[PDB]
Amino acid sequence: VIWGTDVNVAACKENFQRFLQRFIDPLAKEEENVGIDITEPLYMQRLGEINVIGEPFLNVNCEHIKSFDKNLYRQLISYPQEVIPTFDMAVNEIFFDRYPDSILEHQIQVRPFNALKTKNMRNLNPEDIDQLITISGMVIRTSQLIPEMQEAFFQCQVCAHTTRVEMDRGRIAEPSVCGRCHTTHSMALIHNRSLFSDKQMIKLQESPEDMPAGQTPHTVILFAHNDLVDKVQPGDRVNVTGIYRAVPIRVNPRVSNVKSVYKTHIDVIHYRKTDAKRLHGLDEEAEQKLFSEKRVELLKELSRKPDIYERLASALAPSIYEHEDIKKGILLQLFGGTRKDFSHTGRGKFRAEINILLCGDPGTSKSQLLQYVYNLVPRGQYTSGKGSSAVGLTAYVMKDPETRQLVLQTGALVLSDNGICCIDEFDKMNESTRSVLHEVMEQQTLSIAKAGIICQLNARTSVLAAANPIESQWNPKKTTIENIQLPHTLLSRFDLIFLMLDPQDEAYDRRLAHHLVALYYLDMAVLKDYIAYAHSTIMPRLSEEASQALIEAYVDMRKIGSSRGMVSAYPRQLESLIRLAEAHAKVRLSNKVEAIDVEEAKRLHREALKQSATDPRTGIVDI
Amino acid sequence: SDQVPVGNIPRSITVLVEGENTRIAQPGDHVSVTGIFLPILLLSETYLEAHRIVKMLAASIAPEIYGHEDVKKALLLLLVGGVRGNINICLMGDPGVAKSQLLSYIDRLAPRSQYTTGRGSSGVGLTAAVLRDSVSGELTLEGGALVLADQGVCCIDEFDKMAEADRTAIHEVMEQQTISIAKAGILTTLNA
Amino acid sequence: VRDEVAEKCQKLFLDFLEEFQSSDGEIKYLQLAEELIRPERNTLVVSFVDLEQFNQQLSTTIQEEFYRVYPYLCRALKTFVKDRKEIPLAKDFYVAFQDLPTRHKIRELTSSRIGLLTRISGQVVRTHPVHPELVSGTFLCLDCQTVIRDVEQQFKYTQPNICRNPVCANRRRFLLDTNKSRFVDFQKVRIQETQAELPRGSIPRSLEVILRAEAVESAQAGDKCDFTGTLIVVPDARAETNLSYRLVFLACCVAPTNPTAESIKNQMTVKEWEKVFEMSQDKNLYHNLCTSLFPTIHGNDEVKRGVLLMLFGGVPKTTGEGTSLRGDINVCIVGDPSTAKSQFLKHVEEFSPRAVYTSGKASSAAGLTAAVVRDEESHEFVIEAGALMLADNGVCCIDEFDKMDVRDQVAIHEAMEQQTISITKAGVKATLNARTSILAAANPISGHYDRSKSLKQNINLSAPIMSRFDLFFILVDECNEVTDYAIARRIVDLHSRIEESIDRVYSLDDIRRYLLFARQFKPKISKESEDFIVEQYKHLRQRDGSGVTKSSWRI
DNA sequence: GCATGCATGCGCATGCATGCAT
DNA sequence: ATGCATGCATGCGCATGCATGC
Ligand SMILES: Nc1ncnc2c1ncn2[C@@H]1O[C@H](COP(=O)(O)OP(=O)(O)O)[C@@H](O)[C@H]1O
Ligand SMILES: Nc1ncnc2c1ncn2[C@@H]1O[C@H](COP(=O)(O)OP(=O)(O)O)[C@@H](O)[C@H]1O
Ligand SMILES: [Mg+2]
Ligand SMILES: [Mg+2]
Ligand SMILES: [Zn+2]
Ligand SMILES: [Zn+2]
Repeated sequence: VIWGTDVNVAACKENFQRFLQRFIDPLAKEEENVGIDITEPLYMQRLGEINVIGEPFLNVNCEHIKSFDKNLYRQLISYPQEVIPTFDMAVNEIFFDRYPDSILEHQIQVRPFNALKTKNMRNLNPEDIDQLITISGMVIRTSQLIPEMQEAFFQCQVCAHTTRVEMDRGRIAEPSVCGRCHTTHSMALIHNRSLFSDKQMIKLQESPEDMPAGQTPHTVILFAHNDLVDKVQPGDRVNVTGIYRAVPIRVNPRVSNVKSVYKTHIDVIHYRKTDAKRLHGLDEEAEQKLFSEKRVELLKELSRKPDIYERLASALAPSIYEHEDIKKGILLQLFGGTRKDFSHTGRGKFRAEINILLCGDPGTSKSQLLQYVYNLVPRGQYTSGKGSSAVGLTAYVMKDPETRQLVLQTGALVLSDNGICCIDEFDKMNESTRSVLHEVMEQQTLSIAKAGIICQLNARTSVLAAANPIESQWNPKKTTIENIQLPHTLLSRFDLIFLMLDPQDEAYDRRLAHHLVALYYLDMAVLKDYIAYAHSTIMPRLSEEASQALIEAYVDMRKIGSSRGMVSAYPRQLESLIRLAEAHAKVRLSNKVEAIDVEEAKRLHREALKQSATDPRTGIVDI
Repeated sequence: SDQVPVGNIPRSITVLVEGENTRIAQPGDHVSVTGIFLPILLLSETYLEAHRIVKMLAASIAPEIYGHEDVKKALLLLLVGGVRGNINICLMGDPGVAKSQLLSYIDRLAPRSQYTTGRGSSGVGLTAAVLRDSVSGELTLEGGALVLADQGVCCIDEFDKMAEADRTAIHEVMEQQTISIAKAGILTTLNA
Repeated sequence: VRDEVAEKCQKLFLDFLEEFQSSDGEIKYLQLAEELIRPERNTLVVSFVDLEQFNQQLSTTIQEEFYRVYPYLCRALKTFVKDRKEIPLAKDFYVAFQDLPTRHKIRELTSSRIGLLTRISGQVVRTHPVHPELVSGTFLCLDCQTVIRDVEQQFKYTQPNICRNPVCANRRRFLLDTNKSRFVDFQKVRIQETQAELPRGSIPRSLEVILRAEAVESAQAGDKCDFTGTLIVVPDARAETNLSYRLVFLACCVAPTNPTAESIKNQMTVKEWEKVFEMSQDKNLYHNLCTSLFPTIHGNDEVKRGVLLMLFGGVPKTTGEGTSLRGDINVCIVGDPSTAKSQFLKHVEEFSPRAVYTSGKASSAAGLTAAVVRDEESHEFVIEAGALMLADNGVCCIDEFDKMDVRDQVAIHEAMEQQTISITKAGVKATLNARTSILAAANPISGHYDRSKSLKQNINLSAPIMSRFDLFFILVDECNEVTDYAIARRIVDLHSRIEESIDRVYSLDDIRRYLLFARQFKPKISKESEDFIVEQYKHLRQRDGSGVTKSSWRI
C-alpha cells in the first residue's frame, strides 16, 4: 500500500475470505431472502447463484460487514481504492476454487452499498474527500456516451511495427524511439486501434425532506462508467453509492495555470431502486425474484374473499375519514386498464389510463389526497395553479453546457411518463397551458416543432386534477356547469368527476370531530406486493355479456344526459367505462371481464356525478 | 438604511470566509464582522477577510397604540404558534386605524421576519430566481421573501392590491406550506 | 513487418470476386465491374448473403475486423479491375455491403463496437453541402528537398512526423502539393433516433454520419433510412513524451427503411404491376379505398372522399402572363366535440410517407418556414427545413387551427398563396418551394355549432385564409338512438377484437404504390366538359337565389 | 377574462480590434 | 517572432413580466 495508510493487503484478504464463508444472519427473514436458505451461509449461496447464472457482479451490504467487524468496515470506508481490488481477488479465488470449469467473460467484481447515509450534501467537508458516500435523489439529466482511452496503439512510419502502451497514472508516455529500426520520433498514434470505455454524466436533484430553515435544493453531478451507463432514466428516484472526488479547474484551456479553488465531483459505483415507503417501480416488475411462493399463495387466497376490494379501499389512506368512493376511484386508477396495441389498425395509441377530477369547496381534504398520492406513487409530479407555464411543461430549448448541441430539456409532464401528475388550483391555469393538456390527455404524445427541432415524445401520464367553484362556494341556485365553468371538451376527457358537497349531518360532524381530536393521541408491504403482482401478471379481456352491458349502459347514459343543465354524454365516455371495467378485473385477479365489473363501473360513474340526487330537468342538486 | 446619506443608495462590500467561521452567516441577517481590509492586484480591487462574525400580562405589543386590547392577544398567539401547527391572521379595517404599525412591530419583534408593502416586491420578489455564481460560474437558485421567512413570520400590507399570481402563491403557502415552480429552466419545490 | 490477416483477407476476397458463380452460372460482379469504366462510377455493390454462402470464415473476419481490412479489399478490387480492363491509374475504387441480417439500436452503439461492421436505422434531420477531402497527401521537405508521398491523414490535417531522411530529421518545415494530392467526396448528415426506440421519459438521441463518393448523393432531409457502416472515434488525460474524443459514424450504403411513368413501370416487378393493373380496372376502387383507409370509422363517407381527393390532388398550370395556378387542394373540418374529428389526421399521418402534424401553439414561427445557420467547415450557410418544407409535395395536418397566433396564420396564408418561402437573414437571401396540401381541424367559438348562424360567424378565422380553403366539412352530433347503437357496436367490436375486426381489401403498401403511380398523370379537359362545367356552374350560381332559405356559404 | 404591445433579463453565437506566451 | 485567446460590441433566438383594449 501507498504511504499514509494502515491497510494490510494480506490481512484484509484473509478476513474477507473468512467473512464470505462464516457470515450468517438469524434475523433475516424470507420476506427479502428470496431463494436462499437462511440456515446456510448467505454470501456462499449468492456466489453459487452467480455461478449458476453467470453474472460477473456481486452486491455486498456494508451493514453486514460492520456487523461482522468494525475494523474492516472502517478500512473499507476510509480507503476504498485499495480495499476493493483485494475483495475482488479474494472473491475470484474462492469462486474458482469451489467451481472449476465455469465460463464467464471477466473476473468477478464487488459492489458495496448501504453505507452510512449522509443527511445533507452541504454538510460535507474536505475531510471526506475520497470516501464512500450514499445519496438519495432524482435524476433530471443524462448525457450521451463518451469514450475514454485505456490503451494506445502506435505504428512506425518506416518499418510499420505494432506496439501497444498501457495508461499509467492517467498519462500515456509515447515512445520517442522505435523498436526495430530505432528511428527517433517515428511512432504515430492510431486512435481506431485503441481500446475505449464508456462514460456518462448524470444530474441529481437532492431532497432529504429535512432541510434547515432557508436552504434551497441542491444539484449534484455524477459520473458512471462501464455497464452502469443507462441504468437510470430521468424522473427516477434512486439511491447512489459512490466515491467523492475533487478536480482542479484550469484558468483557461490553453494555459496550464489552475484555480486554487477545486471542483466537487462524484463517481458512481452502485444504484438502488427499492424504497420502504413508495410502490415498486417498472424495473422490478420485469423480474421473477420479487415474490416468494408463500406470499403468492397468501395473495391468491386473499383475492378470493369478496370484500378484499373494499378492504383495499380501507387500506389506501387511513388518515382521511370516509370518502370510500374517492378511494375506490384512486385504487382503480392505480390498477389501470389493459394496454392494447392498435398499430396494425392505424388508429394510433389508445389511452389505457384513468384521469380523475375533484371539484369542491376549499375547505376539503382533496389537497391531502393529492399529497398522499404524490408521496406514495413513484414517478409522481405536482403542480399548483399559475406557478407552472405552458413552456415549463413538455420541453424547452437549452444549450448543452459545453457546446451548441441544441439540447431539448424535459418538463414536468414528460418526467411524469408512466406515472401520475397532480394539479391543484386547476381553475387558475390559463388557456395556453390547457392547450398542452388537450393533446396530452388523449394522444399520450407531444409534438414539438421549433427552430431546428422536430420531434415527438411519449407522455403516458395519468392526471389527478383539483378544482373549485366560482365564488369558492357551491351556489345551489346555479347549475353544475355554471358552477364549474370548464369547457365541455376539457371535461369530456376526465373518466371520473367527483363533486364534494357538505350535507351538514350531525353524525358526520360528530364523527369528524372525534377523528380529528383522536389524531392528536392491512400491511403496506402486502399491499405493495399485491398491487405489483396484479399489475405485472394479468391482461384482462372482455366477453359478449360485457359488450351488451356496455352498449346498454352507453345508451342509458346518453338518454340520461340528453337533458340540459347536466353534463352531457359523448361516445368517448363509453371508452372510459371499459377502462374502469378492466380495472375491476385486475382487482379480482380475473383474466375475463364479467358483468359484475361493468355494473360496478356504472355504479361508480353514476355516484361520482351525484346524478341520482340531482334534479334531471333543472340541474340543481339537493340532498 | 439608517446610515445612508440623503438621496443616496446603500453600498455593498464583499467578505471572504474560511475556517470554522464558515456556515455562520445567512442571507437577510444583521451581522457585525471584524476583519482586515486588503487589496487585490496601478489600480487594485479591495476585499475583506473575516475574523469574527456575530449576529445582532405579557401582551404589551406596541404600547404606543391606544385600545385594541383584544387585537393583541391574537398577535401573541401567532408569535408563539401551535404544535401542521401554523397560524395565519388577516386584519381588515377602515383607513386610519393604524394597521401598518402593528405589522411593523410584528416584523421587528420576530427573529426571522419579512415585510412586504405591495407591488414593489411582486413576482420575482417572492418565490425564487436563478442567478449566476460568483465562484463556480454556474447557475444557482436564490429564494425570495417567502423563502427567507422560512420558519418565521411574514407580514403583508395592502393584501387586496396584490396580483393574481402572488395571491395564488400565498394561498399555496397557506394551505400546502410548499411552493412549486415549473418554468423554463426552473423545476423545484421550495419549503416555506 | 507483414499484416498476415490482411493478406489472407485480400486473397479470399479476390477469390470470391473471381470465382463466385451465380444461379445462372455466370458471375454478376464481372458484369457489374464492366460498368466501372465510366468516370462517374467508383463504388461496387456486393451482397452479404452471397458472402455467407461462400466463406463463413471470411465473413466473420470481415465483420469483426472491417476497418483493418477495408483498405486492403479496396486495393484488391483495384487490382482486379486493372487486370480486367484498361483504366487510368488515377482512379480509385470502393466496396459496399447491403444485406446485413441484424440491426442495432442507436442507444446500443457502445464503445465495444468501435471498428466493427454494423447496420442501424434513423431519420435524416439535416444535410451539408458536398466537399472534397484529402486522403493521402504529398509533402516536400524545405531543407533537404526530399519528396514524401502517401501520408495518411485519417481525420485530421496531419503533417509527416519526421523527415524520412535520417540525416535531415526535419519535423516542422514542409510544403503541401495540392496538384499531386489524393481527394475524395465528403458530405456530413445528421440523423435522429426513431420514436419506437424511445425509453421512458427520454428525448431522442442525435448522431452524425459521413457519406463518401456516390453515397453522398442520397440521404436527403426528412427521410427514414437504414445505414450500413462502422463506428469510428474522432478527436474533439493527456499525452507526453518518454485527449478529448467523440463518436462519429461512417456509412457505406443507405437504403430506404420500407421501400416519368415509364421509369416507374420499369422499376416495378411483375407481381406489383399485376396488382396495380387489377386495382386500376375496378370501379369499386372509389368505394373500397374508403373502407381501406378508414375501416374503424363509421359513416362520414363525404369526409373520406374529400380526403381521398385531397390526397390525389390536381394538375398545376402556368399562364403566358407569368402567373401561376394552384393545383393543390386544402380541406378544413369543423364539428362538435368527439365527432371523430382528430382521427382522420392520425390516419393521414400513418398512411402518408411525407406528412407533418402540428397542433395549436406547440409550433413556433421558426418551427415553420425555415432557419439559416452556419456551415461548420466552410464559409457557406445551410438551411434547416421547417414543417411545411418537410411536407413538400405531401400533406400537412394542423389540429386546433383556431389557437394558432395571428402571425403564424399570416405566415400560413403566405405559404398557401405564393407557395414560396423567402428568407433574408444573416446575410443570406433565398427562396424555397413549398407545394403542400393542408388538412385542418377547427372547433366552434362556443364549443358547439350554431345551426342558426352562418359559417363566418361560427369560426374565428380571417376572411383571406378562409377563402383559400377548397372544401369545408361540418359535422353535427345527432341525438339519434340508432346512430348511438351503431357507434357503440363498432367501438365495442374494435375493443373486443384487437386485430381480427379488420377486413381490408388492399394493403397500405399497394395503395401507396398506386398513388405514386397515379400522381404522375396529367389529364386534359375535353371540349364537352367545358360546356358541362359552364352549365353546372350556372346552376350552382342560380342556387343562390332569394327564393330559398339562406345558405351558410356563398358561391 | 385574455391575447397582445412594449420593455427587459437570459443564453448564445458572431464579428472587429489588440496584446503578447510559446 | 508569430499566431491565437480574449475583451468589447452586436445580431439571433427565446422566454418572461407589465400594461390595455375589446
Ligand atoms: N389607536 C391609535 N392610537 C394611537 N395612534 C393612532 C391610533 N390609530 C391611528 N393612530 C395614528 O394614525 C396614523 C395612522 O397611519 P397608518 O398607520 O398608515 O394607518 P393605516 O395603517 O390604517 O394605513 C398613525 O401614524 C398613528 O400614529
Ligand atoms: N363516427 C365515429 N365512428 C367511430 N368512432 C368514433 C366516431 N366518432 C367518435 N368516435 C370515437 O370517439 C373518439 C373521439 O375522439 P377524437 O377523435 O379525439 O375527438 P376530437 O377529434 O373531436 O377531439 C375516438 O377515439 C373515436 O374512436
Ligand atoms: Mg396602513
Ligand atoms: Mg380532436
Ligand atoms: Zn520502426
Ligand atoms: Zn528533409
